[PDB]
Amino acid sequence: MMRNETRVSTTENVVNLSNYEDARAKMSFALDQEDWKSDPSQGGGIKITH
Amino acid sequence: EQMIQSVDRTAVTGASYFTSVDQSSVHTAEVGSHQIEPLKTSVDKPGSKKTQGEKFFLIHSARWLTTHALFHEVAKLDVVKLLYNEQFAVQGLLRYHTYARFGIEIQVQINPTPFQQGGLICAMVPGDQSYGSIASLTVYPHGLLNCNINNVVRIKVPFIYTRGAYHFKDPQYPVWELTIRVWSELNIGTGTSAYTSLNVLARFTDLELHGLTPLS
Amino acid sequence: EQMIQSVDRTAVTGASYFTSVDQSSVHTAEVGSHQIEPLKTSVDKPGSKKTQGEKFFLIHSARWLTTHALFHEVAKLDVVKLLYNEQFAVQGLLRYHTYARFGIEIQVQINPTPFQQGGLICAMVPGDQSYGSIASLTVYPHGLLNCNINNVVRIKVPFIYTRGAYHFKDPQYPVWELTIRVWSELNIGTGTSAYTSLNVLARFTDLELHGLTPLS
Amino acid sequence: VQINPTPFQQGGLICAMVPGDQSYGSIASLTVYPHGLLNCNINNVVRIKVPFIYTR
Amino acid sequence: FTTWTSIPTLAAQFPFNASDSVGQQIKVIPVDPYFFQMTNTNPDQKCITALASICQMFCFWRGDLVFDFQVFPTKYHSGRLLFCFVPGNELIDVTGITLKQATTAPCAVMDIAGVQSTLRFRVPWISDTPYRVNRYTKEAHQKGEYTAIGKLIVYCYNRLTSPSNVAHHVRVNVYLSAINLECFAPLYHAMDVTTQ
Amino acid sequence: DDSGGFSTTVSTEQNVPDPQVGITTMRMDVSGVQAPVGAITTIEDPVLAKKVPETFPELKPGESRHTSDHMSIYKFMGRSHFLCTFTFNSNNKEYTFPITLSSTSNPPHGLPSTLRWFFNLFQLYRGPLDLTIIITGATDVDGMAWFTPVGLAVDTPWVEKESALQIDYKTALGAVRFNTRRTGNIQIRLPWYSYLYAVSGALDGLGDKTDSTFGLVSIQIANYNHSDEYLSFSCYLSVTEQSEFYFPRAPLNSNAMLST
Amino acid sequence: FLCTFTFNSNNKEYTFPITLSSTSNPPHGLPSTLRWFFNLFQLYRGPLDLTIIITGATDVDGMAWFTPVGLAVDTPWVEKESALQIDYKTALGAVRFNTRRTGNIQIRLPWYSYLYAVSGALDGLGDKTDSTFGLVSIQIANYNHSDEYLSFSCYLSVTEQSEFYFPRAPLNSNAMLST
Repeated sequence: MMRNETRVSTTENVVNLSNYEDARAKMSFALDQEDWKSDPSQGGGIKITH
Repeated sequence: EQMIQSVDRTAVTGASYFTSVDQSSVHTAEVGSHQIEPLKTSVDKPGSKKTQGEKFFLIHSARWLTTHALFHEVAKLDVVKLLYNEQFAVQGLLRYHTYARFGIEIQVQINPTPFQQGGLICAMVPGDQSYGSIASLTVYPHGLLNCNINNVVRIKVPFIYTRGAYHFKDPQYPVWELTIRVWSELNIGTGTSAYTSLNVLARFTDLELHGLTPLS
Repeated sequence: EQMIQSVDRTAVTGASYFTSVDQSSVHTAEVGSHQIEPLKTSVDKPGSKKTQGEKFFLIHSARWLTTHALFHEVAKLDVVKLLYNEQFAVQGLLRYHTYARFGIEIQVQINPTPFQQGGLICAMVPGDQSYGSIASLTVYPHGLLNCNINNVVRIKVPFIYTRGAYHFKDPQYPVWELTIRVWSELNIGTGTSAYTSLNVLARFTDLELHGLTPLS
Repeated sequence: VQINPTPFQQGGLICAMVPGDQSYGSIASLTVYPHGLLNCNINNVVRIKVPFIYTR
Repeated sequence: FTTWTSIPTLAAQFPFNASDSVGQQIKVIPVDPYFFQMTNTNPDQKCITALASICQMFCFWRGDLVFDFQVFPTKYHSGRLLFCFVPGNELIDVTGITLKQATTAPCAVMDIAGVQSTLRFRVPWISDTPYRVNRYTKEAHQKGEYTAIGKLIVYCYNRLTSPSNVAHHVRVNVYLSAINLECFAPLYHAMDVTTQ
Repeated sequence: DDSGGFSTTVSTEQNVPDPQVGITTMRMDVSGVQAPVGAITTIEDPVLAKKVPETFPELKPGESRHTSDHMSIYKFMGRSHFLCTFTFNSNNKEYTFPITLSSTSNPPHGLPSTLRWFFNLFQLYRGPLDLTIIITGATDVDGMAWFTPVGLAVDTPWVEKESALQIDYKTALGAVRFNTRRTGNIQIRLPWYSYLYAVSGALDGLGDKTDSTFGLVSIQIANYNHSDEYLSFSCYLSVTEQSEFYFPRAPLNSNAMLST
Repeated sequence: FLCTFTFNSNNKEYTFPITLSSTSNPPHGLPSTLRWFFNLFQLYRGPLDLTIIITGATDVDGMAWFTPVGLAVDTPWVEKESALQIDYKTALGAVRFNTRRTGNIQIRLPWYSYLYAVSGALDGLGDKTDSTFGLVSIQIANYNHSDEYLSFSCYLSVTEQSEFYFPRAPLNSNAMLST
């Protein structure tokens, strides 16, 4: 006898775009959910983050 | 060089509920002291709230006949309202105060000759004689009279009410409501007297008063 | 073999001054208990004899003029008799009791403008305003008023009487007799108001009651 | 604030420091502000010290 | 919110004339935090106390109120007043109470002259219900629900004796504040001037 | 003694609250060899009234099979019951129903079948409740509901009419918002906001119109209508563990138990 | 409660500011409860908490965004056409919703202002500058088919990040207006 109930709150199926935590994806086109490593081989080590 | 002591002017002096704030006062000048009496002129304990407030009072009586049918109501009285009257000694405290919180003691007395038969019921009911069944009055704090066994019952009850205290000069609704029903009919033969008297006694328990008012 | 416990019949049960000697009684059957209130509905201390009996009462006033001559008597009042009245809160205890033993507190209040001049005297006299000299009233417990110094005096006195206790519903003779004489005449100029009011306050101290009576 | 009454008179005043505006606030409740009460019976000098309250 | 309620603001205003007899009733006050009567003409506005603009947003209230009477005399007047508190509700017949009959109720006297000029008067909580309801939203009356714990009376205990070159009346301001206050059950309601 | 009196005859404690666990369980003959002293007694003595009777040789019954017990109030009245139902007819029509514990107000205006029987078994009720409503009928209807304590200004009870209060007075008391297409159910608590101590069931006079009602629920609808479909509501109550009960009372007779 | 408004035709953009002024009488400004509350003190600082409720027709696509003060945006309190491109709208961050699916948005509002803190009661040019701190606008699409009214409502709150400063004399009876 399973017992799991959840009340559906307000603002259902609303897309937020302002921050990153609600803009990120839920599923991927990529196979096997793979990830990419770093490769600073042709940039000469110059990487910009600010 | 001397130091001259003077009169005291500004202090909190007087009784408890009459605060005499004065900018000019004087030291109390009164002679003698409180002497005791070695030859006493009254051998009873002096009066107070304990000997005046809590004392059995005769508030109402009725009379039980042979002609009353089954489940007839002999006496229907308000316990709290009949105590509030000038002819009793408890009027002298309740007239000048406003709110009270209290408990009720009840005593019922009858006197049957042993030629008769029957019984009664005396139940203290709070608030209302509402749609509750007459056949189930024994759930309430009651006492059963019987012409074979006993002639005196007594009931003690705590305070049951929906507010903080009772208001004498403007009651909301009566707190307690005593009731006496004919539990079984009275049967006599020839020449036996066809009646017996009834009496109701009452008093307070744990009387607490608040907020004395000047209005009569 | 068993032992059957039974009902209790003959004992001294009831209130203190109402002794219910019964040949048939029952055990008290009452439910619940006395609960306290964590959210109180009245923040004052409850009523008792201490907060109702001993409290300053306004019993009589007079008014002091410019036209009263020397040694004229402004107010002549009985202290004990004026306290015994329905309009005060002390009636609720003294009406149902018979004998009492007590002490008297007195407070006198006047209000002069500083353009005037004069004085008074307020002496508590026991029993009688007899042939004693008016010029020697300062032997009695008194207090001197003056339009330069002070406007409130107070007097505390013990119990002085020739019997055991006072009898309210049939007094023998008045115990205390307050008196107020013009100690010096009141003088004004032009346009200054020619009068000032007076007030007398009173209360009991150490009230002791004996022997409650049923008669009104 | 300094005033000088003769002792034949009677009355009083109020001196409240108000920031920004004499806006729709009630006149009867000016005692919430840092104020001082003058009176022809008691005193004739009051003083008020206040910090800096501004939006820039 | 107690930053607003624990600060006294002006509520009422009444004079004390020199032509009153001893025992004349000057001013009656129903005891509630909803009471205010001052107003102004320029601009057109009905003034409010700080205590009334907190308790006008709640269904229930409870606690002791603190009346502060401030006199403005000269140094040369004299007289005594008698403040009296009658327990009850906002509607009883209160002007039949004589001056001697007022001493049964809890009372206090005040001397006009001196170096003090303020009487702080703390009213106890005397009621039969734990909370006292707000009714001014409704329109009809009903026995049992009320807005007050009783009323207050201001008597004349001694007359005003004065010289000629001073005035003939002393005005008294009436403040209003609370202590140990509690409210709950919010709503919205705008009050109106109680015209006594 | 507190009163300084005297008593040898005793009227003992009567109607002991919650005397026995109502499941048939154990804590060998129960009755047997010893002669029954409980077979004969006197009922007018409150001392001797609480003695356990026996007359025949018996023994222990055993244990029940179902786990939980069905004789406790918090598990009996945890099941919801019926309160009222009503319909709408036009646009913006506000409706208001009070929760009234009176024994005088006959249904449909008052407590129906089960709740009328339950709330008259005792004297005093205190504590919150638990309200569930069910929307049945048309779709695409916007609604709003709010709660008002007693002794405050609100519309007339049991009368479907226009709204007489502004939007500022409604939303200050706290409200909800729902659409009939999305949810179709609201499961809401009800607070205990009252100045008096506790409401009571059975009273007379002016005490019935004052000390019975403690809550008041009203529902306003919008965007109604398009082509006429009935919009029927229902309202179901319950009880919560915060609530309390006081002073047991004689039950109602057969004629008081009415139904819808 | 804060405000409410309706739509009438296609692509009509609407804009309402959050204004703490005591001068702007309702419906344009603070209604009953919030007008009373934000004039009990001098300075307000911190974020808010905004909830809106869609009532009425279905199958309507909407989009809402936030603009700080002192930047270019459409006229307040006027329902009209859109005058800004799609690049300027989405750069500030926006949402997306359909009236058939959700019917509610519970959104935060940031505190983006160059000045220290806004104030309630001012006069002169200080009222039009130092009162408003936020500005919310809503654009709808796919409206309409056969005419059904699309009514919005807007409800405010307060958050624990926000602050309050300098207690103030309360408003009189005549300032407390209602809708």
